[PDB]
Amino acid sequence: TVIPLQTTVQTPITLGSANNFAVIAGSSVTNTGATNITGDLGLSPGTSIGGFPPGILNGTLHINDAIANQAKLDITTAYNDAAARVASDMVTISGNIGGLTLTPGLYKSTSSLAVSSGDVTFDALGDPSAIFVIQIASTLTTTPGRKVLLSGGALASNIYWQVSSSASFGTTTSFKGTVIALESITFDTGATLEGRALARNGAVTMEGNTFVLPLEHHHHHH
Repeated sequence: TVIPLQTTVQTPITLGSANNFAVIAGSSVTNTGATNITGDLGLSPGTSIGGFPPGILNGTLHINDAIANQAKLDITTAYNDAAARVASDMVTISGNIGGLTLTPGLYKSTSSLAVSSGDVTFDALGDPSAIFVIQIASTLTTTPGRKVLLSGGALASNIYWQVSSSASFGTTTSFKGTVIALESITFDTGATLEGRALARNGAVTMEGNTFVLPLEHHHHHH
């Protein structure tokens, strides 16, 4: 599996009022154990968030309020933007991408995308402003202990995963980037995210996780 180097420069995907959220769900949120979120937590139009405590939110909880409701509209916009992007030099990838390095640009998976063996590296080739957009027609999953790694100055603020169904991250996965799923997102015990978990219509399920926003999350150039 050989990944070519794209020339088309992807623009950032505007997240609007979702930018200061670490986690957003649509139908419900369920947590088990000592999860910690540093960032805001949103739910709309659903009402039920379970498991805080023992989960801890270092941030503001927004349920069916002005900010959460706008954030749902804005994640729909972002999802549709991500899904509609096309470029003559975009790259098709699918299945297990463990062991691969992805350079900047646009990627499309017509089936499920996974990190099943080894780690996936995003390599910005010395340009921190680089953007990486991955379109996924099905699910996004990881086995236990998988990692999203950054090289060449790549930034978690600049990586986007558009997921047309649901995502599931195995125990102790260290994931990065903004995950925008149509349906649900699940993190198993001890998994972590530097990024955002933004579920449009389904649920976010957590167990003993650590969530933080991207380093310098309000910037894409550095």
